[PDB]
Amino acid sequence: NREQVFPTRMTLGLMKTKLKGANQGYSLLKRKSEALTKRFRDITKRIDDAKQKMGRVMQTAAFSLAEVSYATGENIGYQVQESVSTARFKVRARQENVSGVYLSQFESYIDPEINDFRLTGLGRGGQQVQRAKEIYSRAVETLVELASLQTAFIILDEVIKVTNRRVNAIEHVIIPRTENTIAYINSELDELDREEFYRLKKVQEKKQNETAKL
Amino acid sequence: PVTTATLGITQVFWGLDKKLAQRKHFPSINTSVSYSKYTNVLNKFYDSNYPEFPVLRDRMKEILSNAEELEQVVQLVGKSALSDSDKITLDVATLIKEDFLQQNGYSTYDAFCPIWKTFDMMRAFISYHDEAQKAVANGANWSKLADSTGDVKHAVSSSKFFEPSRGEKEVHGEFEKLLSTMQERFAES
Amino acid sequence: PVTTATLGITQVFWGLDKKLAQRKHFPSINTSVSYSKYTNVLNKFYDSNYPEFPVLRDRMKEILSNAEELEQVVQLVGKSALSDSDKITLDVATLIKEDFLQQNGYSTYDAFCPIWKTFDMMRAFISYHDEAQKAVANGANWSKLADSTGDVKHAVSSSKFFEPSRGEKEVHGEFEKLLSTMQERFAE
Amino acid sequence: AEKRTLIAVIADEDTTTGLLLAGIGQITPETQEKNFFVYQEGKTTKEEITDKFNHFTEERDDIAILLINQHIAENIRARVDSFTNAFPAILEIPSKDHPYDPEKDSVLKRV
Repeated sequence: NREQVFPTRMTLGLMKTKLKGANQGYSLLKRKSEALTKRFRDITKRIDDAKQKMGRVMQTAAFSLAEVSYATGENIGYQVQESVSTARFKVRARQENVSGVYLSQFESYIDPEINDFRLTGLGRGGQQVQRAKEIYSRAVETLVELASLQTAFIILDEVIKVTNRRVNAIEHVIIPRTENTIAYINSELDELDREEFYRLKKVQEKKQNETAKL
Repeated sequence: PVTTATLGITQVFWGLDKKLAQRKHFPSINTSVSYSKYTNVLNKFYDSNYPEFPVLRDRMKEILSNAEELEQVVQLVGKSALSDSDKITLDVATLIKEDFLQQNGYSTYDAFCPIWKTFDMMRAFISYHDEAQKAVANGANWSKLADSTGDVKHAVSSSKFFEPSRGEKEVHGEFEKLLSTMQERFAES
Repeated sequence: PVTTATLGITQVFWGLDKKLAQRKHFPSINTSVSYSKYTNVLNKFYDSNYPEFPVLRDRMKEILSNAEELEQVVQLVGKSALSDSDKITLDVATLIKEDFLQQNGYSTYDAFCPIWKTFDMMRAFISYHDEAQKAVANGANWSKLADSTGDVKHAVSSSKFFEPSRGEKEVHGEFEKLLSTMQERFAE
Repeated sequence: AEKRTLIAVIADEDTTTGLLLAGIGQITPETQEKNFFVYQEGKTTKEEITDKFNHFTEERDDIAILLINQHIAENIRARVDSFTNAFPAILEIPSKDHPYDPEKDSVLKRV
C-alpha cells in the first residue's frame, strides 16, 4: 500500500516532490485525454459523414461503370487486368500532428508514367470509358480521404486508451501509494523525533538530579 | 530494532506478509523478502536424496520473481500487451501461489507435507510450466491451449489432496501417473 | 542544520546537484538551488569591463529555467507535441549544459576558463539561441534548420576547446569570427 | 509508413475493373504479385479470399489502403475483425447490387 523507502528528512522531501510531479502529470494527462477525446468525437462524426458520402460515390461510380460497359458492349475487366503493369494513383503517408498525437494522414498522388488507361482496344464507347475512369478516380480519392480519416481514428483511439489507462493508473495507484508513503515517512520521522525528545528528557533529568545532589 | 537485530544474527528469514495473512493465504511467507542462507550448504543432502530439488526451487523462485515483475507491470499497463510466455508465467505462478506455496495447516492432506511429496509437487508444477512454455513456443495459442489442458491444470492444482498417510511409495505412484497424464494431454493438444 | 545555517548567513551558495553528479557531469552545480547575492554589487565591474555580461547571464538563467519546466512537462507527457520555440529552448539548454556549464577541470583547455573567454562563450550561446528563435519565428522548420545549422551548433559546442593560453585578443578574435559566421550560416 | 504506398482492391469484378481503370491497383512483374486481385463469391473460396486478404495486410507491406467489397468482407468478417492494426486501413466499399451495410463495417462496430 506504500513504497518501501527508508524514512529520512531528504527522502520525505523527495517523495513530496514525487507526489507533486505525479499530481501535475495526472492533471496534464487528463487535459490531454479530454482534448484528444473532443477530437475523437469530431473524427467519429467525420467518419460517419465520409462513410455516407463514400457509399453514395461508390453507387454513382458503379452506375457509371455499368453504363460504360453497356456502351462498350463487353466487360473491360479483362483489359484492365491485362493493363495492370503499374498504378497511376499512389498514396503517400503524411504524419500530421493533430493535438498531442501525430496520427498519420494518407495523401494521394498521381503518377503519369502509366497514366494511360485501357481506352485503346476497347472497341467503342471511348468517351464513356473516359468518364467512368474520371468518376472512379474521384471515388478513389474520396475513399483515400476516408481511409486516412479511418487510420487517424484508429491511432487516436489507441492513444486515448493508453492515456486514460495512464491517468487511472496514476490517480489510483501512484497518487495513493505516494500519499501513503508520505504518511508513513512522516510518522516514522515523528517517532524518531519523539525518541530524541525522550533521550534528551532523560539527559535533562539526570543533569537536574546531579545539580540537586551537588 | 528487534527485527533488524534478529535479521543480522539469524540465517533464515521467513518474512510474513499480512496481505497474504488476510485472504487466508497461509503460510503467508513473503517470497520476495524471505531468504535462507542454508540453501548452498543443503546441496549435499539434496544431491544425496533429491538431486533436482535445488534446481526446481531455483526455477520456482525465477517463476515467482518474473510474475511479480509482470504483475507490477500489469497493474499499471493492463494485461493485454503481455506475450504468451508472460501469460504462461503469470498463470503458472498464480497456480503455484494458490496450490503449492499455500498449505492449509489444519486440513488432513496438507497438515504435514513431507519432503518427498513437496519434491513431487515441485516436479509437477515445474513440468507443467515447462510443457506450457514448450507447447506455446511450438506455436499454440495460449488461450485455446489452456482451455484444452484445463484438465491437467486442475490435476496439478489438486496435487495437494494426495494424503501423505498413503505412504511414500503410494503417493509417488500417484505423482508419477500425474506427470504421464500431463505430457499426453499437452501432446494431444 | 549546518547547511541551513550556512544558507542563512552566506552570500553565495553553489548547490550540489545529485542528478548531475550521477551523470558524472562536472562541475555538478545545481542551477535551481544555487544563488549568488553579489550580482547586484558586481554589476559595476561588469559594466566597467564586459558591459553586456549581466544581461547574458540573466538570459542563460531564463533559458535554463524554461528548459527545466519544459523537461518536467516532457517527462510527464512524452514530448509528442512540442512547439518549435520550446524545442529550440530544450536543444539550446542541453547544449549549454553539455558545453558551457560542463568543463573538465583536469583538461588543459578548460582547466581555467577566464572571465573574458566565459563572456565570449556566453555571447556565442545566447546569439545562437536568439538566431535560431528568430529564424523559426520567420517560419523556418526547426528540424530542417537544425539539420542545416549543425555546423554552427558544433562550432559553439567546440568553442569551449579554445585554449585560453592564446590570449584575450586571439581567443576573442576567433569568437568574433565564430559569431560572424552565425548570422551568415543562419541565412539559409 | 512511407514504404506502404499502394492501393489494395479485393472487391468484385466490376469494382476491381473500376479501380484498375482509376489506377488504384498494379501488378509487379519483378515480384509477380498484383496489388488488386479480382475475386468474387463464385471465384476461388472463402478460405482463399481470407488468405489473400491476410497476404495483402501483412505480406504485401507496400499496400497502405485496402478496399474490400461488403459482400467479400461478409465471408471474411472474422479476418476483418482480427485485422485490428491501423496500417493498412480496411474499407468496406459496397459492391454492385450490394448496398453498404453500416453494421457490417468493422470500424463502425468499434464505435
